[PDB]
Amino acid sequence: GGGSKTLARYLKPYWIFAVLAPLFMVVEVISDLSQPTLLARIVDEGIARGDFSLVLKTGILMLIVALIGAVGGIGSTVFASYASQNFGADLRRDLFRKVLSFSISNVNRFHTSSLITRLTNDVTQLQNLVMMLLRIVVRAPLLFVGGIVMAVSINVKLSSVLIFLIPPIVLLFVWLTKKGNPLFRKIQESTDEVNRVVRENLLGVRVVRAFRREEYENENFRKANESLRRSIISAFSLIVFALPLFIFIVNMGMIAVLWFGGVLVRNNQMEIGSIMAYTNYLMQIMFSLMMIGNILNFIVRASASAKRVLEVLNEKPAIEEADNALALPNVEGSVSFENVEFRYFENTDPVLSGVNFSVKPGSLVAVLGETGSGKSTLMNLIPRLIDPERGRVEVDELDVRTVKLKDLRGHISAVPQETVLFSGTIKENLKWGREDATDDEIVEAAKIAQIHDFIISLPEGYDSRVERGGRNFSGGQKQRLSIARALVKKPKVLILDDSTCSVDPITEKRILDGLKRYTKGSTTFIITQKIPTALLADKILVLHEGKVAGFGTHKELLEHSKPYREIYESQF
Amino acid sequence: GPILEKPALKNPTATLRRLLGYLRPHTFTLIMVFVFVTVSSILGVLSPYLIGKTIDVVFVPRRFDLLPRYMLILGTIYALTSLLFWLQGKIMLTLSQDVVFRLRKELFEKLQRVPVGFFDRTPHGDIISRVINDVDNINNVLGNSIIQFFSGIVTLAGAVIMMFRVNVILSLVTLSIVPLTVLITQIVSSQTRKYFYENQRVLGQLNGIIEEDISGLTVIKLFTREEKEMEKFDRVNESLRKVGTKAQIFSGVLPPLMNMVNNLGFALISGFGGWLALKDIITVGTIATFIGYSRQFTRPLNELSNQFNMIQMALASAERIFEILDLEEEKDDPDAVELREVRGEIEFKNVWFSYDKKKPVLKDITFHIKPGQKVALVGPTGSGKTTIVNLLMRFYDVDRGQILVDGIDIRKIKRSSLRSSIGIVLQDTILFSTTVKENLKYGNPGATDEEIKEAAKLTHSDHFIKHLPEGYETVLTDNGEDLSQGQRQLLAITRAFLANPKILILDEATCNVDTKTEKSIQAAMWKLMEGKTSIIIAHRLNTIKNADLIIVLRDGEIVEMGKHDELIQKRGFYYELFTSQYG
Repeated sequence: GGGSKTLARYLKPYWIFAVLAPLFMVVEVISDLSQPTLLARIVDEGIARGDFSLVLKTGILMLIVALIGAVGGIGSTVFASYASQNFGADLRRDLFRKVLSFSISNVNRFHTSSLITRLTNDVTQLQNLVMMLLRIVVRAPLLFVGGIVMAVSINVKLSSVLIFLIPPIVLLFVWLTKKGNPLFRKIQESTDEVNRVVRENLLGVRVVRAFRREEYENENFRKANESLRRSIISAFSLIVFALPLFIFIVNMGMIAVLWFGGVLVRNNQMEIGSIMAYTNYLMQIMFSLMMIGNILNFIVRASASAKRVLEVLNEKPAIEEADNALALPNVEGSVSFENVEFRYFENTDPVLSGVNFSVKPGSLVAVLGETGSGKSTLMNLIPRLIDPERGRVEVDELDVRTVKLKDLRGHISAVPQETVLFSGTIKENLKWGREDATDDEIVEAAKIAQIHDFIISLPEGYDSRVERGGRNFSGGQKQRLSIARALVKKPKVLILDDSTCSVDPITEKRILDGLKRYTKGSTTFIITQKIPTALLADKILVLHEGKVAGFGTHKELLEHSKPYREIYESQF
Repeated sequence: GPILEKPALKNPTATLRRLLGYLRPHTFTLIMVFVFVTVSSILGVLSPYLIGKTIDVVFVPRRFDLLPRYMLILGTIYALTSLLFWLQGKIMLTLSQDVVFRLRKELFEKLQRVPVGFFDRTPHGDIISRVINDVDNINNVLGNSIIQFFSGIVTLAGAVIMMFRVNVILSLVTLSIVPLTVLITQIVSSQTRKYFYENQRVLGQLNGIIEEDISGLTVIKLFTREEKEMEKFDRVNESLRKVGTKAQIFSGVLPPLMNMVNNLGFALISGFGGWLALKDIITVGTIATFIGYSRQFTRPLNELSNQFNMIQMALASAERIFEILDLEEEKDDPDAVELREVRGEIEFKNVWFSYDKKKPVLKDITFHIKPGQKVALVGPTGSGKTTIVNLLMRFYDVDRGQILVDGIDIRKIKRSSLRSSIGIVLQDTILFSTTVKENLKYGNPGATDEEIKEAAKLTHSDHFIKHLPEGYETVLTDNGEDLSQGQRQLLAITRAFLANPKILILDEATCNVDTKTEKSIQAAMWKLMEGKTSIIIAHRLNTIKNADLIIVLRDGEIVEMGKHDELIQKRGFYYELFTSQYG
C-alpha cells in the first residue's frame, strides 16, 4: 500500500557535505553575534576608561572576527551547494530511470504533462529545499535564539520586552498567511481567466472575426481584466500594509529598549554601551524572525513536490517479463487473440470483449472499424504494452506474457497515428530500427514510405536536422518518416494505423502498394476506417464496439457483417 | 536571474515620453507620492541621528528627565515613517494597477484589428508569453522599482550629507567600504551570470531529453532504446552535475560576502570611532549614529544597481508593447458597400497569392460560380484549395488579379457585410468554453431559445444535446474535450445555420467520426446547403458525384474543371485522383 521509498536516501552519500555546511554556518552566526558585544566592551571598558590599548586591540579583534564569518559563510555556501546539487542529479536520474520502465498503465496514472513537471520542476524545487536547509535553516534559527540568549546574558530584566514584541509579530505572520493565502489563489484564478480569454481569441480569431462578433470578446476580455484588477489590488493591499506595520513594531520595540533602558542606567544596573549592544541584538532577532517567516512559506510548497516525486518512485511497472521467459531468435508472424477483453481505465466500458481472431504469417489484414471500436488497441496489445484482463494475446501461438520483451518487441513495428521524432538528424532518426543499417538500406525504405524525394530536397538531405519531437516537419512528413523508420527494422509483424486519415494526397495508395513488395515474408495489420484501404488487404477484420463483427473478405463481409454493410453505406 | 544583454532600445527617450503619457491623468496623485518617499526617506536618515543625541543628551549626562521628550520625538517619527510607507505604497498600488489595465485593453483590441497574418506567422504561445511578460515588466517597475530607486537616492545622499556635517574623518573611514562593496559585487556578478547561463544551457538540454522521451515513451520501448536513452541522459546529467554546482556557489556567495562588508564596516566605526571618542573628538552618541549608517552602503547600493537594470528592461518592454499598438489594422475602404441581397455569384480573375511572397501558392486561378451551384474542390497536399477560404473572407489579400462576389470586387465590399452573407465550417472547427446554447447562438446574437432548438432539430444535433449532463446549458470546458468529434462538427454546422449566410464554404472531416454521426452530419450538410451557394472542399464520394462543378487542382493550378461523368470520361488527373482512391 503506497511505498517505503524516501528522498533521504539520495542525500545520504554526501553527508560530509551536509554537516560541513551547517557547521560552517554556526561559525558565521557566532561571528555575527560577537560584533555587538565587542562594541559594548569597546565603550564600557575602553572609551569610558581611557585605555587606547583595549579600543585598539578589540578594534583589531573585530576585523579578525568579521573575516572569519566570511570564511564561515562562503564555506557554508560552497558545501551546501555540492550537497544540494549532487542530491538533485541523483534524484533526477532515479526518476528518469523510473519513467523508462513505466508501461502505458503507468504513464496513464500520472498524466504525461505531470510526469514531466515532476521530472523537471520538482527535482529543482527539492534541490532548492536541500540548499535551504543546509544554510539558512541553520542561520535563521541560531541568529534568532542566539540573539535572545545574548540579550538575556547582557541583562535578564530588559529581556522582558521580548515577550511584548515577539507575540504581536507571530500573530501578524499567522494572520496574513491564513487571510492572504486564499486571496493569492484568487489571483491565479483571475490570471487563468485572462489567459483563457486571450488564448481563445488567438485560437479562434478566424471564427469570431467571421461571425462579426469581435466586440463580444472585448466585452468578454473586460470581465477577465476587471476580475484581475480587483483580485490583485486586494491581495497586494495586505502586503503593502503588513510590511510597514512590521517595521513599526520593530521600531516600537527599539523605543522600549531605550526607554526601559533609560531606567536601568539610572538605577545603576546597566552600562551605557550594553544599551547600544542590546539594540543591535533586538534588530538581529526581529529580522531573523522574519526570515523564519519566509522559510516556512517555502517549505509547505517544497513539501508538495516531495510527494509527487515520491509517487513516481513508488510506482511499480505494470508490464514485467518472467524470470524464465522464452527467447525469440526469429518470429514467423502468426497473430492470435483468444477471448481478449481489454480496457484502458478500470472505470469505463471494455474497449474489447471476447475478441477472437487469428492471422497467418505474411497476411495483410485490414483492421477496419470506426473510432471507439477498439481497432486501435491492436497497436498496444501485440507488442506487450498493455496486458488484457481476460484472454491471451499470442504471437506464434506463444503467449506474449511468456517471452522476453526485447525479443518480442524487436520483431514488431508499430506506426501510431500520433507520431514522435527525436532531436538529431533525419538519418539518425531512421536508423532507430537498426544502427548497422547502411545508407542504401535506409533509402530503400524511405522510398517505399514516399519520403526520399522530400528528404533529398533538403540542403543536407539525410543529415538534415530534426528538432525536438519532430516539431520542424509537417504531420504527413512525420507520418511517412515514421513509416520509413518502421521499415528499416525488418519487422515480422507491422502495424500501421491508417486512421486518422492525415495525411493523403493520393501518395497513400502508393505506400500500401510498395508494402506488398517487402512485407513478403511478414504479417501486416493496417488499422483503417476507410473501405478502399481495406480492399488492398487479403482479408478484413471488422471491429464493432469491442466485439469482432466479421473476419473475411469484402464479399463475405458484405453479406453477414451488419457493421460492415453499415460502414460501407457510410462511405459509398 | 542575471540579465543576458542590455536591451537594444531604439531611441529610449522617445518611448520614454510616450510612456510618460500613460500616467499623465494621475499627475497630482503622482507628485503627492514623490514627496512622501522624500520625507519618509529623510525621516529614515534622521532616526540614527536622534538616537545619537538621546545617547549624548539623555544617557551620558544622566539627565533622564529629558528622556520622554526624545522618546516622543522618535516614537512619532517612527509612526509617521510607517504612515508614509503605507501611503506611498497603497497609493502606488491602485495607480500602477490602473495603467496596465489600460494596456491590456489596448493590446487586446489590436488583437481584434491586426491582420490574421501576424497570428498565422508566429506560434500563439510565444506571443502571449512575450507580451504578458513585457507587460508585467512594465507593472513591476512602475509600482515598485521606480520609488524603490528614487527613495534610495534620497536616503543615500541624505545619510551622506548628514554623516559628513557631523564628522569628516569618520565619514571617510566608513565610506571606504563603498570601494569594497562595488569591487566585490561586480567580480562576483560576472562569474554568476557566466555560470548561470552555462548551466541554463546544459539544463534546458536535459529537460529536452526528459520532455521528449516521456512524450514518445511508447516509441522508446517499441525500439528498445531504453539503454541508449539512459546513456544520453547520463552524459548530460553528469555535465549538469558539475556546472549546476558552479552556478550555485557563485549565486549564493554574495549574501555571506555582503555580511562580511557589513561587519567590516561595523568594526572601523567601532575601532576608529572609539579611538575618536578617546581623543574627545567625537561623542559616543556619534558612534551609535554611524553604526546606523554602516549597512546603508551595501545592499541599498545593490538594490540601486538592480533596480536600474529593471527600469532599463522595462523601457525596452515598453518599446515592444508600443510597436504592437502601432501595427496597422484592417480598414474597410470609405467606398465599401453593404451586400445587396443576392444569391451570390463568385468569380476569380487570374489570381496569384503567396504567403511568404517567395514561394508562390496560387497561380492564375480563374473560374465562375453561379448561384445555387454546389462546387467540388479536389487535389493533393499543396493543391491550394485550403488557401481559397482565406481569400473569399479576405483574411489575406490577392497579390495579382481580382476576386468579386456578385460583380463587385471583394476589396471594395464591407468586411462586415461580406462575412455575414458568407458563412463557414472548417475541418478544424472552433468551440467556446461556454454553455452549449451560447455556442449555437454565437452566429446570430438576436436568436431566440426556440430557433436554437428548432434549427438544432433539423441538423440532427438537438438529439445528443439533450443527452448531455446539463442539457442545453452544458459548459464545454476546454472547448468541447468531452465530446465526440462528429458531435462537435454537428454543432459547428448548426451555428453556421443561424448566421443564415447566402454563400457557404464547407470542409467536413471524416476521420474520428463514427459512422452513425456520419449519416447525421452529411444529412445536415444537405439542409445547410439548400438555398445557399456552396463551394466545398469535399472528402466524401456523395458530394463529388452530385456536384454541379469540380475544380481539380494541383501545384496551385487548375488542371481540370467539369462534372463527374465528364471528368472521368476525359480520364485525366481527376481520374487518377479518383480511381486510385475509389477504385
